[PDB]
Amino acid sequence: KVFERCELARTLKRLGMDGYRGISLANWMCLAKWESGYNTRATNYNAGDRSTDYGIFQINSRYWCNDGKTPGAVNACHLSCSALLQDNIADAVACAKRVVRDPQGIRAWVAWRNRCQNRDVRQYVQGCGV
Repeated sequence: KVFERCELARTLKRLGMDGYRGISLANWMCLAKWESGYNTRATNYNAGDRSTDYGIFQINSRYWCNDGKTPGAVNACHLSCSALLQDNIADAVACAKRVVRDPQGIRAWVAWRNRCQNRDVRQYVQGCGV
């Protein structure tokens, strides 16, 4: 599914993301925008290290979900990577919460540092009633 912006914002709020480990809803929205365009079916293969990024947060198969064909996979979310291509994002959010429980937090995604860190991100939640 491709979420609309305020639909996603209200879904992430209800799933407990606002302020999780100190990260505002507008930062999560900026991360999802630049990672996938709010598309749950996004996948990106990294030819370089043979891993794939899945779903709305583009979570990688070397460390977080298992796809069976990533060498050096760890599966820290204890999830099949196909659970990150569902239209329902509850499992994607459970795993994104696991990623930011490591010391790096949201910086784990370089897209967040390039497009969201030290920028005005208020625009992503404006008008959504969150």
